[PDB]
Amino acid sequence: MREIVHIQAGQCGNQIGAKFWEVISDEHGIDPTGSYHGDSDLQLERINVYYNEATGNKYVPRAILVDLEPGTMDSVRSGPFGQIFRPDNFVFGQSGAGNNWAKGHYTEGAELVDSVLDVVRKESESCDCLQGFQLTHSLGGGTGSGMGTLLISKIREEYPDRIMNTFSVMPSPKVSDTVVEPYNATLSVHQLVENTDETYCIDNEALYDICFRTLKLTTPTYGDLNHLVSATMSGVTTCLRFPGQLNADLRKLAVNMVPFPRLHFFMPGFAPLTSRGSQQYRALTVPELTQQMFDSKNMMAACDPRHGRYLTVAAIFRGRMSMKEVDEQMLNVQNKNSSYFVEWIPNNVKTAVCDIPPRGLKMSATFIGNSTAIQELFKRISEQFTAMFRRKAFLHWYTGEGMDEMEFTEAESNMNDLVSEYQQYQDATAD
Amino acid sequence: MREIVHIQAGQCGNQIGAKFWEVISDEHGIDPTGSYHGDSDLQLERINVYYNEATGNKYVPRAILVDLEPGTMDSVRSGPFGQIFRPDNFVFGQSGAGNNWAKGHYTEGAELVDSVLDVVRKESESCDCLQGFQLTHSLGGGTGSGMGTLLISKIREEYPDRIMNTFSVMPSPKVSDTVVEPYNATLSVHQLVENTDETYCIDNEALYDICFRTLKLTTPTYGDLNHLVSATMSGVTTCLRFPGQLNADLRKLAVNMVPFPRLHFFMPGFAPLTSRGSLTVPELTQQMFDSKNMMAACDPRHGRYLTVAAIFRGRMSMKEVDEQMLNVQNKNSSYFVEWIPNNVKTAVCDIPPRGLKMSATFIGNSTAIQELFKRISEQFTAMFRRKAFLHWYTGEGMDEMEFTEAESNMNDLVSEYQQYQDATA
Amino acid sequence: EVIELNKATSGQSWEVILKPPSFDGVPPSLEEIQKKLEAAEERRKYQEAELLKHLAEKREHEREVIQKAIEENNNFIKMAKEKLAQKMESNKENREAHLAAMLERLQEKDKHAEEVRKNKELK
Amino acid sequence: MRECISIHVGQAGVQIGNACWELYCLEHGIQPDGQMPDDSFNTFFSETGAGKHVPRAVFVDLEPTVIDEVRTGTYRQLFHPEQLITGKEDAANNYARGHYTIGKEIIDLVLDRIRKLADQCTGLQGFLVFHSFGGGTGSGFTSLLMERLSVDYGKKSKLEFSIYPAPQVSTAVVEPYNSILTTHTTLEHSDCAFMVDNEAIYDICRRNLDIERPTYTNLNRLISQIVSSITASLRFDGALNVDLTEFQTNLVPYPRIHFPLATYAPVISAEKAQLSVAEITNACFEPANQMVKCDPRHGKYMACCLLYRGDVVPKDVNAAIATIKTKRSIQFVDWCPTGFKVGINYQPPTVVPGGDLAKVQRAVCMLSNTTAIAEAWARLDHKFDLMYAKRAFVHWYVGEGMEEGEFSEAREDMAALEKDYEEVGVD
Amino acid sequence: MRECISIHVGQAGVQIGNACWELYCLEHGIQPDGQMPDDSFNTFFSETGAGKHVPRAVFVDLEPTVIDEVRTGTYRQLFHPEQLITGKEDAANNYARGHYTIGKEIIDLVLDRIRKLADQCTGLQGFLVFHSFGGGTGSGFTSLLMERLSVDYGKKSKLEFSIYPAPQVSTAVVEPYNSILTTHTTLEHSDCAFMVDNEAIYDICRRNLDIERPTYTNLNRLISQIVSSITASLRFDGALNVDLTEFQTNLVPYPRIHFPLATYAPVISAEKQLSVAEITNACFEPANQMVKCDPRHGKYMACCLLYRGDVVPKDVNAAIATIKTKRSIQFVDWCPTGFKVGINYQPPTVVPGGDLAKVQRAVCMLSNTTAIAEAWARLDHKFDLMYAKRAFVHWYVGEGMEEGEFSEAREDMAALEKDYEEVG
Ligand SMILES: Nc1nc2c(ncn2[C@@H]2O[C@H](COP(=O)(O)OP(=O)(O)OP(=O)(O)O)[C@@H](O)[C@H]2O)c(=O)[nH]1
Ligand SMILES: Nc1nc2c(ncn2[C@@H]2O[C@H](COP(=O)(O)OP(=O)(O)OP(=O)(O)O)[C@@H](O)[C@H]2O)c(=O)[nH]1
Ligand SMILES: Nc1nc2c(ncn2[C@@H]2O[C@H](COP(=O)(O)OP(=O)(O)OP(=O)(O)O)[C@@H](O)[C@H]2O)c(=O)[nH]1
Ligand SMILES: Nc1nc2c(ncn2[C@@H]2O[C@H](COP(=O)(O)OP(=O)(O)O)[C@@H](O)[C@H]2O)c(=O)[nH]1
Ligand SMILES: COc1ccc2c(c1)NC(=O)CN2c1nc(NC2CC2)nc2c1CCC2
Ligand SMILES: [Mg+2]
Repeated sequence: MREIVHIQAGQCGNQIGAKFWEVISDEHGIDPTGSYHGDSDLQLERINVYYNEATGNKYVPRAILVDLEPGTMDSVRSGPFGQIFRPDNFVFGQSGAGNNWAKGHYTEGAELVDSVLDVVRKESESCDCLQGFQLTHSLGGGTGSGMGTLLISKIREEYPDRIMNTFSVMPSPKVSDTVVEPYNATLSVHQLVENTDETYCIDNEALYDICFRTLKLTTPTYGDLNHLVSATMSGVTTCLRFPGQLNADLRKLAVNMVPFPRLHFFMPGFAPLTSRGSQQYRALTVPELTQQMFDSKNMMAACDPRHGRYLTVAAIFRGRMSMKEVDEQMLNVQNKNSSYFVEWIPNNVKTAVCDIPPRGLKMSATFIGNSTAIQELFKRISEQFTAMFRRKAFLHWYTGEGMDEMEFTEAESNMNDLVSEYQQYQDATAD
Repeated sequence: MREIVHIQAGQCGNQIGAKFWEVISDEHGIDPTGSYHGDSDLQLERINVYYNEATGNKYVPRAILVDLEPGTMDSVRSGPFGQIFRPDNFVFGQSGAGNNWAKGHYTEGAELVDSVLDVVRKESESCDCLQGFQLTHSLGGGTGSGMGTLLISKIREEYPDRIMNTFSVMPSPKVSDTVVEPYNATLSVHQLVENTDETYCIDNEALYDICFRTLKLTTPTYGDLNHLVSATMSGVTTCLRFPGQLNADLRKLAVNMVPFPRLHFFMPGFAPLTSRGSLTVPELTQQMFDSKNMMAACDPRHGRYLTVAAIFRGRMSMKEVDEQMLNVQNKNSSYFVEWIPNNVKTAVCDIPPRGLKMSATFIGNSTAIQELFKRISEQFTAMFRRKAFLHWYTGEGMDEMEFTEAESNMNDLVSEYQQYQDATA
Repeated sequence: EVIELNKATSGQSWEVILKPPSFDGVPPSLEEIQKKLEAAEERRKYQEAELLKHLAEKREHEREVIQKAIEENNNFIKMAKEKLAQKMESNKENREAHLAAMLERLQEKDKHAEEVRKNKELK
Repeated sequence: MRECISIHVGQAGVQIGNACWELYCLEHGIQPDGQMPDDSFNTFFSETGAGKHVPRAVFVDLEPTVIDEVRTGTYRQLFHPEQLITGKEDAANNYARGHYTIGKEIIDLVLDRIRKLADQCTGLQGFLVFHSFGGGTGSGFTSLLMERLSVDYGKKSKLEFSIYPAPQVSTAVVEPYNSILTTHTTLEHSDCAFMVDNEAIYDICRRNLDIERPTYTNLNRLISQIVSSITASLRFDGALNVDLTEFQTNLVPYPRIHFPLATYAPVISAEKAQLSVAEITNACFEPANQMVKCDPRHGKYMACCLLYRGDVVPKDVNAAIATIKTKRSIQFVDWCPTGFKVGINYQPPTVVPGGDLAKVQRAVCMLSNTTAIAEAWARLDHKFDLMYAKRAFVHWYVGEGMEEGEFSEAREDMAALEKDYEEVGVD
Repeated sequence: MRECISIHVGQAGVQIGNACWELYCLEHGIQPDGQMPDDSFNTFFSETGAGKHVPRAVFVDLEPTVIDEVRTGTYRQLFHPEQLITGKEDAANNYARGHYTIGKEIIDLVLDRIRKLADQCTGLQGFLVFHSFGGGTGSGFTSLLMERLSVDYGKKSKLEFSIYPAPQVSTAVVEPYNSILTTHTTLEHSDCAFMVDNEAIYDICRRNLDIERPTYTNLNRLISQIVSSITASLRFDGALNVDLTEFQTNLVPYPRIHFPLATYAPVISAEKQLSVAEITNACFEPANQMVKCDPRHGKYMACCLLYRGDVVPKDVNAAIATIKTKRSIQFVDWCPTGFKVGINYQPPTVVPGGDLAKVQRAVCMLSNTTAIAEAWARLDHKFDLMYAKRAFVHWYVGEGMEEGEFSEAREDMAALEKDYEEVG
């Protein structure tokens, strides 16, 4: 359990994937040339998880970059740290998917998918002990969502014993005007319920709300949003990247957080919330971080945690602080707020501390929750889906590429089924 | 009837057997190098009943030392008179017995026993006329009781015409080394009933009670108990080791003391009672009936004496002794049996035990000894009613039938001792 | 009445009669011994033969005991061996069947993709 | 002669093995190279011709992280590399992965190394197995190992030292599933299991030693002192010794009732500025110094084994024991006339310098079989029922080939065991 | 010549043998080395080609320490090794071991050494057997010997001197068993048995000799003076009891009632001279009887008086006349009321340095009184006390005796006591 193979697909996928690689590179003392320039062996101890060791004492991200649109690859290579990526792990195609799930999943995406599988075979056979895969993508578009879930199931077919983990960005009409995003999202959700082990739910609605309400950015850009995504991705992979008292891996997380195979969609949370490139004039206290972590404003999914109950919680604190004080306040929040933890999963809140802070913050905390309150996100998608599908709105965009009304009907009841079992366990009695 | 082969087995077997040789070598005048330098020839007349003569004017106890554990006999070798024993008479295994009778009698005992019997056979053939065997062992442990009773059975098969004599220490919760003492003791009494000719009942309950109550020792130690046992073992072998008019031996002892073959368990007594470190003849006589002076935890005025042997040691009137003995028997008429006339024989021997001018030692066959067995019986039934710890024995191959037959036998011996307590003329 | 009896070098004897009597007048082979002695020996040897016989019965019980415990160990080993091989084979079969089911559903899905691509060509 | 093979499984088992074997070396004067300037240490230390003393141990872990620290640590030369066995993938906190999927790939290798250790023995007493209940290796690979040890060595003695899980120091939420599963499968194969509650150790290091947040090294080094007391009777020549068989026979009234309760005293802070035999003996029956959280005052004693070490004379033990059996607060069962077993070794307890415990003249560790330990089984069983009622997490075990039936059977066996601790306390 | 052979069986039989031969050697002038400075002594002493006088005697004790006294004793030179027979294990106070186990093993050896002494006899009268009632060798082997002697030497006389058990100084609780066993088995094969009650002898030593705790040797010295007086007129040329058959003729009118009562006087301490009439009065005191019983509870069948030393016939009948007047001595109806008297002029001799004092005159009275049956009644009762519960029987049975022999022997003893009461 060491090496992870990373895949980023489509515009959203490649842009949040890029920012992930910049961020953990700075944390790990790697410059865009690929050279280590840091001051701690701790930055290098577990570096094999994401980076291949290279000639010249270089380091190259174990990363595969994918898009049907040729433009995003040039934008990544132009981007800071664009040169760090293996040039042969760039797989690109001729035309976009036109925000069409069926184009990415069934037609054009299927032409490119074999080529992607070749790059994946190489990076994974060069691995001593392959944990599995992490995928960044959107669900509203056509490539990251439609070819993204195609790729997932094809990787499943070859590597059925490795963990399949995704960072999946959820659409919001606040951030994109493209009307068929509820369809693309409900199609993708179907495939994810069936074929991934862990999915962090990164909600564009929540990201826009944070930027508008807490960051007073009147007109937030994808860069304003992706700062929040990049902070979370750093936070939830800290315990893979850095040595700790538990040797976290993707499978130990899946085993301790997912009590039922379908309920594997996590609600991530971060504190403190900041704007990109903004000096922090004073950090926060540990009890502050603890409280603000179970605060609806600090969630990357647009759900109020006090509207459901947590099945499992994992909490990562970063910075120099007393683990005594941390476990203290953490237990306090559990006792004062006992009605929001399921009774029939004992000791279901695990917390870790890592002395190494993220760039620009003296102290941070990061929250990975499996809350039934996540049904709100899916209900919102289902409502938008039904609004359009009652009218059979835009359905010929998909039947033209070969699909059938039944596949739609199916993915809706499956999401609705998902909603109802999140409810089953929310109302479940220990007695 | 000259030579006795002595055997000690297990921890207790070997601890008290070592003090025995310690004591009687002091009496007969033998230093630990094996050289003799006492000042009387009466110390050497019948010294060949317990010692072989080595050529170097030396004397080597006719003593075989056995344990399934190596530690105990290495402590004997380093003890005071460890120099004196023949070094090749140490027969020791190394897995120990684990406090389990079934391990000492069946599996681990079987694998050491023929090596012991070979040492026994070589001491026997260097014997002009072999009188028999004296064995020292506990009944509560694994080795002295499990392997001891196995030894007994196989010596009786090779030497059916020779007397078998044991010093058998009885367990008490008051000084315990293992929780399964009732199982070990009861399985062993079954053996003893059927395969020995004379058994002296050494009760750890009576030893403790004497140290605590009479000797006023707040917390008795094994040394305190073994100081009583050493004085007793010296007293009962006095007539075998020192010549008197009786010319005593183990077969005549068994013939005059055992009226019925099963009833061969003796209550030993001693007076005066002394602690480690620190009296008249009429009073010496009376301590015969004092239950405070008994080494089995039984009250002699609770039953009747079938037969009694008393040894008086020291300078004292054989007329005054005989007078007071008869006066005791007349005054306590009701506690001797009518149907065995003249059932109290007295020997007086001039040689006093060390640090004492006058001592007396009593060997009694009393129906009161049923109390010792009734107490072992009650402890046995308290455990066996629940089958507690039984699986350690069944695991060694024992059926549980052996457990019930061993107590049904020991209850029979109790009712047999009772049957003669009520028998009239 | 004294009646002289005899006289000699170192002795003299006689008889004294005080009163005469009231009333006048007065009112095994070597084989049998050897047979009785040999008989006592025979029953002596018979009882000794009974004692060793019951002692020899005890030796056989002791071997039966050691044998039983050896049989118990061997039967414990064999039961544990069959338990483990049954459990490990059932667990392998179960695991392999779950993995087979996981790959069959995915394969039904990639069959559907070929069917979806067919309909597009049709129109 | 009289050799014992120690086997350390998974993280907890291995990390405790470190503290123990370290302490043994100091107690016998063995340098980390295995050479030294009372030949009883031979029960645990074989000897190569060079005069090197090699522990009779196999360390096993399904992941190489913990064991790679031993391979690179102070005692890297203490062991042969073939005794330190690791795979590449741990059991991800999953019994079914420790017992089947991952476990089966390394089980043959471990038994071969054990077989070779048994070849260097002329009087093998048995096996001591150190593991956690909650770890996926601690649970499932130990079960597999126990089952495999019973086929290779029949009824030969097998004793456990087991870590009972605690919320404060847990690392996994499925730990009650792991605990009940390995207990069901190991029950038939273990002659005697010494249980250690991480919560109890934790609360002792906090009250008696004034460490605010104890680390594993803190917990483990106190757990070592206890293990040393148990094994000193085999590693040293003392006045009263107890071998492995005497342990099983004097503490286990019934084959399933084989879970003694450990206690230890004195536990005093090194920095704070001697205690009599009576005081430390009385302290074994106070619930504060228990190694498992339970109330023996609400239970019945079936067997107490007291193992003294240091400057302790037999008179003062018997005086201390005399006082104990007058305490009505300390209740034995009807069917136990004799309940006490005592041993005394004369080498004072050795303390690792730079550690937190103080050097004392005399100390004692009691093992008692009380019906009170059933409270600890009741607590695990209830956490199990919470999750199992909703089948929480069960899919992870089914996916690795297990069946739901194994869950219910294991729980039913725990239910019998709970009822057995009830029946034996009846008067 | 009129030769008599002595056989000594068991410890009591042997240690009394030493005291007698010691006394004989002093009475006849034989030194301990064998040399001698009336030829009647030759009835009890053969001669060697070396000039030494060798007792006609066999000692049988299967315990070598007792025979070792003889072979290392003061008179060791007198005896020849073929006369001393020993073994390894004694009878362990068990008649049955003495009669059946040992006896099968040594009877031929013992009879063989006896045959060697009889071949040196031109006219053998018979045997004197010394043994205990109580020991297992004295009872068990002696009875077998007497059976064998009755077969091998048909019409030869067989006298025994039997030590009768006293609880004061006795060694075993089973002595009543061995007494009734040997008496039953010996009864047909003995012509005259003088019993010696160890308690009677004990009482006499304490009162008359001022010994508070008499030793076996004090008793044996006194017993020898009795044996001497009985045998005196066989070893000198006397007039009364000059051959062994004359004992049976003068004292055993009925064959089964062959147990006479011996009475001796004077016993005078050396630390401290009596007339013929007072030593004669002393013969009718129960305090000087060898067996404890009251001659007033029975009638006499015969009565002989054996004077030794300086005694004159007129004095004797004068002492006899005084007794008729004042005392009553009821004889049976079918027998004459009166005595046979012998004087042997050779003076009574003491061991020098002993506790018996040299006296000028003595007397020993032998009488056959029905009162002796009280001795057998006393033992009969102890026998029944123990045989009722079968106490100690298994030791005898384990030696190959049958239980029924106990009952057979007891019934014979019942028969004997009825015989004694019928004649009385
Ligand atoms: N947070 C975030 N969301 C993004 C970003 N880019 C696109 N999205 C969201 O992604 C959804 C559309 O997905 P795309 O990334 O444009 O789709 P694609 O997979 O790249 O496919 P095509 O562009 O059609 O070839 C909408 O909901 C957008 O708001 C980004 O950089 N950050
Ligand atoms: N006392 C103590 N307990 C420990 C230690 N390490 C782990 N534990 C306990 O063991 C349980 C977790 O088991 P582990 O031993 O870490 O797991 P594992 O056997 O290595 O198995 P996997 O990691 O799942 O492959 C929890 O209750 C931990 O607190 C330790 O060093 N000392
Ligand atoms: N007068 C007298 N009586 C003796 C003497 N020795 C033993 N007795 C008595 O004889 C009885 C026992 O007879 P013993 O002849 O000594 O026995 P044993 O047959 O030689 O010996 P065992 O074969 O051991 O039975 C007891 O009443 C003794 O007191 C002795 O020297 N003189
Ligand atoms: N009197 C006395 N009893 C002892 C001594 N040693 C042990 N015991 C008793 O012996 C029993 C245990 O037997 P032990 O000899 O130690 O076991 P073994 O070596 O397996 O035969 C218990 O009843 C102890 O009280 C001792 O030295 N003296
Ligand atoms: C409900 O109780 C638990 C929750 C989570 C976890 C555990 C128990 N125990 C484990 O051993 C794995 N584990 C974790 N795993 C990963 N994995 C990395 C990939 C994110 N991160 C983190 C944790 C906890 C802190 C961050
Ligand atoms: Mg682990």
